[PDB]
Amino acid sequence: GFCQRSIPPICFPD
Amino acid sequence: IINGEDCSPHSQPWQAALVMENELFCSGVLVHPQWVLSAAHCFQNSYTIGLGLHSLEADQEPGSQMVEASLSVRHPEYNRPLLANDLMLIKLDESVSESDTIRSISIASQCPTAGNSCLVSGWGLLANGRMPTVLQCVNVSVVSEEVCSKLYDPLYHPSMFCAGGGQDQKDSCNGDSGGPLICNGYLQGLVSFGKAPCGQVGVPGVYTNLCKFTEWIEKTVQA
Ligand SMILES: [Li+]
Repeated sequence: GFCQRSIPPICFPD
Repeated sequence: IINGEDCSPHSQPWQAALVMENELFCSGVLVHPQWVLSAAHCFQNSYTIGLGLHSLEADQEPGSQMVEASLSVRHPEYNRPLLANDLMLIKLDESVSESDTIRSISIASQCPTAGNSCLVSGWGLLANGRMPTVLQCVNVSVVSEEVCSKLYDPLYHPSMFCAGGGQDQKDSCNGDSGGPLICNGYLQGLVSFGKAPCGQVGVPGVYTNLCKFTEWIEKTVQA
């Protein structure tokens, strides 16, 4: 559920 | 930027737009005439960087520049551990003559403290799910390391700090990465990551803790 806030973002299972 | 408003034009003259094929993917921050800080997760083989901008769509405003950058370097410990040490330095292909609308900002010489009053700016997602054309600004406050470490369990690292999380639902969001968090008038952080969705009550955003990296940054600049 954590996302690095680029666009598009880089998101992870947490 | 969630629940902000249009920035006053050119009030954040260190703001850099990182674009590819004229589409923004991140921001950065001008810290010296030839050097832009951004998040390491924004790394690319080359960059077009917009300086002195207010609108992304508008005709070239007086003083604005689109500059190329062909070199950048991530912090050697980026993503070790995961999400940590999220910074890189981009070297512009040409130094910018600082002007009324393009100016570097100095990095804070103190680490973040709970209660610190800050401003974050960028062209990332709005509260309504759209992208703005005009640079957005919003106020957020630093929270304690203990709050950050609890909320971002299990991945909190001292290279990070948290700001926002208020009932006001003011936050950074997608497209804001690499942009500035200015606390007490100095560059304190870069937008890094947060929980999805952005702007949740009780959930601050996470920023790169630049006070921990001033030595690395200047060593790199001087090398
Ligand atoms: Li770029």
